[PDB]
Amino acid sequence: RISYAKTKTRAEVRGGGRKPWPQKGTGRARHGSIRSPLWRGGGVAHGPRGPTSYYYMLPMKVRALGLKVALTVKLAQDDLHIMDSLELPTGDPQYLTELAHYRRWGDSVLLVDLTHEEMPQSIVEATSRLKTFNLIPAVGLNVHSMLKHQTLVLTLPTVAFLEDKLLWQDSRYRPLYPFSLPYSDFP
Amino acid sequence: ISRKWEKKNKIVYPPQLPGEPRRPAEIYHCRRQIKYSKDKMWYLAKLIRGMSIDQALAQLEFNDKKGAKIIKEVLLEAQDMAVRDHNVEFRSNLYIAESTSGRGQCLKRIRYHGRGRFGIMEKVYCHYFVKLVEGPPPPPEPPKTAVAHAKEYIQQLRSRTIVHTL
Amino acid sequence: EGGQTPFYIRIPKYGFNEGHSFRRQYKPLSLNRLQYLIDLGRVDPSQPIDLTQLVNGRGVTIQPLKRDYGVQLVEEGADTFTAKVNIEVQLASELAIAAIEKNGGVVTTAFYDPR
Amino acid sequence: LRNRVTDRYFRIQEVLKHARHFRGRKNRCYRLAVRTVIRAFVKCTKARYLKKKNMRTLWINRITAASQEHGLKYPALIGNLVKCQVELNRKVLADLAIYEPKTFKSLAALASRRRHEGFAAALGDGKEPEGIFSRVVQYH
Amino acid sequence: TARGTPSRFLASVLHNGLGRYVQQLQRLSFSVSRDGASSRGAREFVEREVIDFARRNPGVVIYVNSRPCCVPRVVAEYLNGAVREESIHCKSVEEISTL
Amino acid sequence: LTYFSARKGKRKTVKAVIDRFLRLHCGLWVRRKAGYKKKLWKKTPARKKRLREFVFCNKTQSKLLDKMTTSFWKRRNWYVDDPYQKYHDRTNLKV
Amino acid sequence: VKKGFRAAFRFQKELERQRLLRCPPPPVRRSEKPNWDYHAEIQAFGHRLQENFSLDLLKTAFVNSCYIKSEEAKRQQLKSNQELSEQGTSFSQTCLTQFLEDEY
Amino acid sequence: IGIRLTLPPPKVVDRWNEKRAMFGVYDNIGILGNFEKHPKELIRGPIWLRGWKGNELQRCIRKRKMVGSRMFADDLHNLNKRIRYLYKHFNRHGKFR
RNA sequence: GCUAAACCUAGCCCCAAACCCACUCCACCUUACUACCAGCAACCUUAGCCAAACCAUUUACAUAAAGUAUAGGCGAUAGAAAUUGUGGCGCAAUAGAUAUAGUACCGCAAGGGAAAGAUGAAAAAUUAUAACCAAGCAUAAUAUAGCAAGGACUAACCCCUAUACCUUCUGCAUAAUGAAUUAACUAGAAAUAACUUUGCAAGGAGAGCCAAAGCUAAGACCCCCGAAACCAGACGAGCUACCUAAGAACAGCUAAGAGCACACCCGUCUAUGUAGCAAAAUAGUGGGAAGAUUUAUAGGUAGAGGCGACAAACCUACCGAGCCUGGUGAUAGCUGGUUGUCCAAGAUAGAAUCUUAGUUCAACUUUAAAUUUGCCCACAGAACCAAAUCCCCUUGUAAAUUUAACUGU
RNA sequence: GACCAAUCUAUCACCCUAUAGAAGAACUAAUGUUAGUAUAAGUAACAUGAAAACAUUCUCCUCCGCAUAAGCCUGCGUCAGA
Ligand SMILES: [Mg+2]
Ligand SMILES: [Mg+2]
Ligand SMILES: [Mg+2]
Ligand SMILES: [Mg+2]
Ligand SMILES: [Mg+2]
Ligand SMILES: [Mg+2]
Ligand SMILES: [Mg+2]
Ligand SMILES: [Mg+2]
Ligand SMILES: [Mg+2]
Ligand SMILES: [Mg+2]
Ligand SMILES: [Mg+2]
Ligand SMILES: [Mg+2]
Ligand SMILES: [Mg+2]
Ligand SMILES: [Mg+2]
Ligand SMILES: [Mg+2]
Ligand SMILES: [Mg+2]
Ligand SMILES: [Mg+2]
Ligand SMILES: [Mg+2]
Ligand SMILES: [Mg+2]
Ligand SMILES: [Mg+2]
Ligand SMILES: [Mg+2]
Ligand SMILES: [Mg+2]
Ligand SMILES: [Mg+2]
Ligand SMILES: [Mg+2]
Ligand SMILES: [Mg+2]
Ligand SMILES: [Mg+2]
Ligand SMILES: [Mg+2]
Ligand SMILES: [Mg+2]
Ligand SMILES: [Mg+2]
Ligand SMILES: [Mg+2]
Ligand SMILES: [Mg+2]
Ligand SMILES: [Mg+2]
Ligand SMILES: [Mg+2]
Ligand SMILES: [Mg+2]
Ligand SMILES: [Mg+2]
Ligand SMILES: [Mg+2]
Repeated sequence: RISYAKTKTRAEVRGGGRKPWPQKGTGRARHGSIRSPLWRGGGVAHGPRGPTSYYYMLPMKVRALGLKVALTVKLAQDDLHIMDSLELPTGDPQYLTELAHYRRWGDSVLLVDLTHEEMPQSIVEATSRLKTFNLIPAVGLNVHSMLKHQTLVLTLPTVAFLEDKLLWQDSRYRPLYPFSLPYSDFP
Repeated sequence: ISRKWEKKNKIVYPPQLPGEPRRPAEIYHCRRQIKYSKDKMWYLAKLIRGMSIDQALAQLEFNDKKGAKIIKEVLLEAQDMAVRDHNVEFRSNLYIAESTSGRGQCLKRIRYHGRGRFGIMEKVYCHYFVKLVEGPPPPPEPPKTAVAHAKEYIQQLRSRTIVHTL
Repeated sequence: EGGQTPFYIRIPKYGFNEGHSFRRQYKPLSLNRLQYLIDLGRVDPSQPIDLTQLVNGRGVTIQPLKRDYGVQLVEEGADTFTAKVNIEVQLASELAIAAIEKNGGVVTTAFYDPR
Repeated sequence: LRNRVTDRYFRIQEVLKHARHFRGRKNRCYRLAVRTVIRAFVKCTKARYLKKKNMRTLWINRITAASQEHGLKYPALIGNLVKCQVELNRKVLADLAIYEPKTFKSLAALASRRRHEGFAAALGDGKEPEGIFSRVVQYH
Repeated sequence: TARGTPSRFLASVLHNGLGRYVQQLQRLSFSVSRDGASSRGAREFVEREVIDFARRNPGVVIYVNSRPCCVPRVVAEYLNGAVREESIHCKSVEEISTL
Repeated sequence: LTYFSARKGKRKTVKAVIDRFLRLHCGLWVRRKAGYKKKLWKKTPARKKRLREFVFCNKTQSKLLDKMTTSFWKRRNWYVDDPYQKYHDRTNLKV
Repeated sequence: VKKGFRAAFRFQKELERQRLLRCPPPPVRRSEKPNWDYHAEIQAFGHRLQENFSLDLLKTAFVNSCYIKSEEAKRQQLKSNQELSEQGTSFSQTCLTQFLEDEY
Repeated sequence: IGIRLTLPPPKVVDRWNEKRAMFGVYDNIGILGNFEKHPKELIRGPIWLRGWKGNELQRCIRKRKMVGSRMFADDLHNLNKRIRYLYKHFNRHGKFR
C-alpha cells in the first residue's frame, strides 16, 4: 500500500502574507497571516504530507513458517485437496461448478499449479470465466489468497515443489550475499 | 421555504353520518412576502382574534396602519373563497380562530455610518395567516367569581393526604 | 545546563580515539572454535585452512570494511585440541603456534591488502 | 474531510433529554445545558444525605410533639424506652403515633413508669425492689 | 432527576400475594440470526438453555423467530400490557440466562 | 545534537565527546580529570597523582554520552595491541 | 455530505419513532399481530393459573355469538357462551353469597 | 443541523473483484522462486521510493535529491520550504532531550 | 408553521506516461488595440531570518561506505571520495486547486481576493415532498424569593439545601482575562536508547550492520494561533516638500515687500457634532488680499533615499522611516487553548546558571524485574572553650536496596 | 491500565453489527474564521412648502447661475411591468 493523500499547509496555500487589522489597531481578534488553520479555506495544521508508504520486510523463515501454518490449517480443517493433473473432459465452467458442489468443497476453490507454461487449455478456459475459482502457479502462493478462499487444490508436482522450497529454508547457512547469485550447491 | 397553510385547504374528511354534529367548516388562507414588520402584524392579529369577521373588518377599516388594508384584503379573499370554493352560505357566520405572523426572506443593505464603518440593513419581510371557523363566535371566558375560588380552595384542602409515612 | 560549562566540555582532550580510523583490527579466532568447526564438518582439515574456506564455513564472520585486514588467532583451546592441518592466520602467538605444531600442523602468516 | 464527525446530534439529544423542563436557554442551548445537567446530577447525588437528615429531624419532631401531647419530652421518653430492652426506631414510633394513638399512649405510660422507678431507685438505692419493670433480661 | 421523571406509588397488579401466585411474564420473542457473529450468545442460549428455562415454568410460552437480524432483541410482554424490548448484542450465555 | 541530518536524514555524533571521552563495550565511559596539565607546581604530590589517573562516568552522564553518539561507536575494538583490550568485557557480576 | 451511515440509520429510526408518536394508530387486537399462537397460548394461560382442565371446552367457552355471526357473514362472501356463562355467574353469585353469610 | 435525513443508496461492493480475487497473488516469489526478483520491485508507485519506509523529512530529502532535477519551480520551492520547516521543527523543537 | 435543514456533480492532489503551445480578416512599444516618413539599449560574489539562549568567523538547496575521515569563536555545528550496483484503505461546495474566475471590490499605481446550483422519465409534468431536526418568533405573557437544580410533595410556586465553567496562582462567583446559541473547520508529525511479543541461535537479516546470548520484525513517545523587525526589486511627487516651462487671478476705498476691505488663501477662540454633514464639518470675532501671494497644465527629485524658511515635519487616511513580493508556518524564558467512558499510584532539602517569569543536576513520583532487610528499636556508645539528635538486637510489622526507562514537581 | 461513537480496507453479514490495519480518528471556551438568527429596538436617523380644475395660482430664500479646460460615459425622455 502506498498512500496518496496530500493537503496544502498554510505556507503552500496560495495567497496570504500581509497583516489584516493591526494588533493594537482594530478591536478584532489578533491575526497575522490569512489562510491559517483557524480561518475558512486555510491550510491544514496536521495532515497527510506527501505519499507515504508502510513498507517493511520480514524474515524469510517467518514467511516459510506462515506458509506452513496456512497449509496445516487448510489440511486439518478438511479443506485441502491433492490431485494429479488439473484437467477436465471438456472445459465448461458449469461442469466444474457442479463437480465442486457435488463433492461438498464449498464455493471458493483455490486451484494451484506450477510452471504456468504447462497449463491445459481446458482448465484455463473453465477458470477464465468465473469469480470464485482462479488459476495461480505454485510460484505465486501466499497466505492472503489461502485465507480468503474456502478450499485448496494441489497436485503431486506442486506439492513436491512446495515441500522442497519450504524445507530448503531450514538447515541452511547465512545468506552472506543475496541468494540471486549463482551459488555452487544451490541451483 | 415551506408552504403548508395553502396545502391544508385540500384536507378531505370521510362522509358524516346522520347521527353526528354539523362540524364547523375551517378556512385557511395567507399571503406570502409582505413588505412589513412582524411585531405590528402580531399586534393586529391579537387585536383580531375573538371578534367575528364583520367586527374585524370594521376595526380594520379604521386602523391607521399599513398592514390594516393588507389584513382586510386577506380577510375579504378568505371570505370569498369560503363562500365559493369551501361551500358556505352564511357570509357573516364566520369568526377568527387563529392568526399569526412570521418573518419572511430578508435581504441586506448598507447604512453607511459617520465613520469608516457600517451596519447590515436587513429588508424585514413578513407573512400573515388566518383561520376562519364556521358558526358564530364563542363567548369569552368570564372571570372566575369568588364562589369558584372558594370551591378550588376547598378542593385543594380536601385533596391533601399525610406526607412521609404509611 | 542553563549556560554554565557543560560537563562534556569541562573535561580536557586526549588522544583516545586519535588514530582509531587506521588501527588494524582482526576478529578473534579461538582454537576451540576451530575444533568445533572441524567436528561439525564445515572447514574440512583435508584442505588448507585459507580465509576463503573459513568464510564459506562461516566460523568467523568478518567484514571487508571496518579497517579489518584479516583474522587473528587466540590461545583459548590450548588443550583438548587435535586437528593436524596447515592453518593460515595473520597473527599467532608462540603458545598456540606450538600447540598446533605438536599436533602435526603447519602454522603460517600472510597479509591481505584492503582490496 | 476524512472520517469527520457524523454522530453528534445524538449526543446533543442524550444530553438535552435531562433538560426538558428548564427555564431560559437551559432547555435549548447545549453549552449551558451541559453545565445545567452536570449541576443537577451533582445536587441530586449530594442531596441523599440531606434527605436522610431531614427525614430523621422530621421523625424526631413528630415524636416530640406526640410526647408533648401525651405529657412527656423526647429525651426522657427515648431514655426510658431504651432502658427497657424495647428497641424501636423513630420511623415506627412516628407511624404508631400517627395511626395508633393508644399504642403511643401505652408507650408513654411505660416510659413514665420506668422514669419514676429509676428515680425511686436512685433516691433509695433500691433494697430490694430493683423496679418491677427494670431488671434487664440477661443473655448468654 | 426525579422531578423531571414520572413516578408511581408501590402497588401490585392483582394482589397475587394474597391468593394464588400468577407469573407476570407473558411471552418471549427471540430474534436470533443464523449467519452472523452478533448473536452467538443468543444461539447458544436457544440451543442449551431455552428448553430448560421453558420447562422450569410451564406458565410461559416462548417463540423463536430465527430471521436475518443484525441485532438480537427480546420482547418481554406482561399481563398488564407493558413491553420491555431489550437487546442482547454480544452477551455471554450466563449473562443472557441471568437477564 | 541534530536528531535528523539535512543530507542523509540520520543522527549525528558530537565530536567533542569522542575527543574528550572513550567508549567501552562493557557500558562505561572513561575520562580524564581536568587540571592535569595546568598549575602543577602548587599541587601537592597526592593531588598530582590523583589527577593523572583515569575516572569513570555516572549513569546519567554515561546515558547522555551514549545519546550523543551513534551505534557505530559501540563496535568492538580488536586492536593488534591496545592497553584497553582487557576492559571491553566485564566478568564476575551478580546484580 | 457526511460519510456516515449508521448515524443515518439511527436518525431514521428516531424519525420513525417520532412519526409513530405523532399519529398513533388504533390498538389492533393482539391476535392479528405476527408473533402469536392459539393452542400454545391457551395451554400457557391454563398452566399459569395452576390447575388442569379440558382444552376443547375452554376453546368453545371463548367463542361468542357476534363473532360467529361475523365469521358466517365473511364466509358468505363453535357453540356459544350462553349456558356456560349462565352457570358460571350463578355459581359465582352462590359462592359469594355463602361467603358473605359465613363471614358476615 | 449537521446530520442529514434520507439514507444513502445501497453501496454495492464486489468482494470477488478482479483485484480482490488476485490481491496478494504472485507475492513472496523470492522464498520459493529461487530468488529472482525482490518483492519491493512489485509495488507500483513513486520512482524516488519503492521499498524504503523512512520518514517525512527523509522522504522529502529523497524526493528532492532524486526528482528535484526535473521538478517545477513552485513545486521545488514548496518542497524546500517544507524540508527547512521540518528540519527546524525536528532538530530544535520537540520534547525529551 | 414562518423562518429553516439534507441532497452531489462540476472539479480538485499524488505519482504511475509522453517532453508542450504558438498567424483565417484587419490592431497593437506613439497614449497599446493608433495604415503611413531622417538615429544610447546585454553579460554583475544575493542578502537576510534563525541556532549557538546576544552575536561578528559560522547555520542545510537506488543501498552501503558514513553520519567516518575532515573542517569548525576546535563550540554550536558542517560533512566527501577511493570502492560498490492507466489507480486511489484521497477530497464531495466552510473539504477539494482561490477559482462557475484571477470576477467585482480597495485603487492613480505595484499589490490582495468568494458563493452562486440541489426532486426526476416528460417543466412543451403546474403540482408538488410529507409535515417531523438546531439557532429568532406564533399556536401559549407574566402572579412573593433570590445560579434557575435537587429531596420531594396528592400539587407548578409555597417547605430545607447549596457562592457558574476553563486558565493562572499558595489561595476564587469574586469586581483577572475568555464567552449569544446553533452548523462546519480547528491544535502531538518521530529519535540513540529502552519495554512487550514473534523467528533463528553463538547467529540471525533478501551483501553493507551488531556478536563473553545476540540480532531481526511488529506494537508504543516528542502541539496551534500571536508581534515589533531586516534583506533585493518593483509601485508610488494626480495630496503633501522642492524645482522647471508656458498661462490665469487679485472689486473698491485711504494713499511703500503702505493701511481697511470683495473674491480668494489658512484657521488663534466659542458652541454644535463624537458610529456625526465629515475615517477632520458648520458663523464671527481672525492675518494678508500688486506680492516671500494663490492656482489651471505638464515634466523632474523615492527610502542606506527624496525634500525640508528644521516642523528630525511630509513622501496617498496609521512615516523615529508607506505597502507588496520571496527568505519568515521567522524567532520569542511571554498571554490564550490543547476534544469520549472508567480504575490505581501520585507535593519537592539544595546547588549551578549574563540567573531567580526560564533551564540542568540532585531530591519527590510512576512502570517491569533480581535481591533482603526498611521504620519506632534497649544496655550502651557520641566535646574543653532545654524541648533534644545518631546507631540500636527481641518486638509490631512488610517494607527497603538495586537494575532499565522516562514525563511531571 | 481496561473499553469505545465515525470512516476506508480483507472477511458469511444485509433493518446495522464482529476480528485486524489509519488517523485530517471524538469540542461548554483559544477578545478563533464562515452562514443565519436574538440584545439594546421597533429606541437613535431620516425626508415631502400650501390650495386646487392637477390647467393653474400663492408664501419664502439665494455668493448663486450660465458655457468651458480637468473628470464620467447615457446615468429622473417614451414604450410594458415592478
Ligand atoms: Mg507563504
Ligand atoms: Mg484550504
Ligand atoms: Mg555563563
Ligand atoms: Mg444521622
Ligand atoms: Mg530559531
Ligand atoms: Mg542567534
Ligand atoms: Mg562513488
Ligand atoms: Mg472551496
Ligand atoms: Mg476550496
Ligand atoms: Mg426550533
Ligand atoms: Mg436548577
Ligand atoms: Mg481548560
Ligand atoms: Mg493554561
Ligand atoms: Mg503564587
Ligand atoms: Mg465575573
Ligand atoms: Mg546477555
Ligand atoms: Mg502635484
Ligand atoms: Mg514650505
Ligand atoms: Mg492659541
Ligand atoms: Mg464628545
Ligand atoms: Mg504674521
Ligand atoms: Mg489688510
Ligand atoms: Mg485689495
Ligand atoms: Mg518600510
Ligand atoms: Mg508569520
Ligand atoms: Mg510560532
Ligand atoms: Mg530571559
Ligand atoms: Mg491570561
Ligand atoms: Mg479540538
Ligand atoms: Mg487515589
Ligand atoms: Mg558568566
Ligand atoms: Mg460546535
Ligand atoms: Mg473579550
Ligand atoms: Mg469559539
Ligand atoms: Mg436601551
Ligand atoms: Mg421639507
